Amino acid sequence: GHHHHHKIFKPEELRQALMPTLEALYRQDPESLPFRQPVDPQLLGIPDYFDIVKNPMDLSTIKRKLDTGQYQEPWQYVDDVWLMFNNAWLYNRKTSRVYKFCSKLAEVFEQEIDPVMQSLG
Ligand SMILES: COc1ccc(N2C(=O)CCC[C@H]2c2nc3cc(-c4c(C)noc4C)ccc3n2[C@@H]2CCN(S(C)(=O)=O)C2)cc1F
Repeated sequence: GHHHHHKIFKPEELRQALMPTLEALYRQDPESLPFRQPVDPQLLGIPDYFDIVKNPMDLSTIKRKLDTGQYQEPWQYVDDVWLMFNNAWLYNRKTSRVYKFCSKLAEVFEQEIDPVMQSLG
């Protein structure tokens, strides 16, 4: 998650600072592939997905929000990234490939976001 630590940012400043962290997620192949589009429960034959997951998130949604300047503060981007991870950890079993891939992306994200957040203050 995001955590407070003891500033209005322009959308282009956010995009510049944060986009590399998203790019690092997309670069993980094959780990990012299940996360690049919204989960489609009809194609996947999982009618209970939206019972468990009330607030879906994925990389395409995050990218669109960054691209269109929807995040006002870096913590909002960080929250959406963790939402995506937490949803995947919640729904899928720990034995599954997609859960393991989720964990791998979260490790990459933690490593990349930390120095960025320090900079942005
Ligand atoms: C590249 O990594 C994967 C590639 C394929 C798979 N899958 C299988 O191994 C078994 C067949 C179904 C497939 C698959 N499972 C997915 C699960 C999710 C998902 C996530 C994330 N959070 O909750 C759920 C449920 C998402 C996609 C899954 N897929 C494939 C991978 C890409 N597609 S698609 C065509 O819908 O974009 C479906 C799992 C993977 F982790």
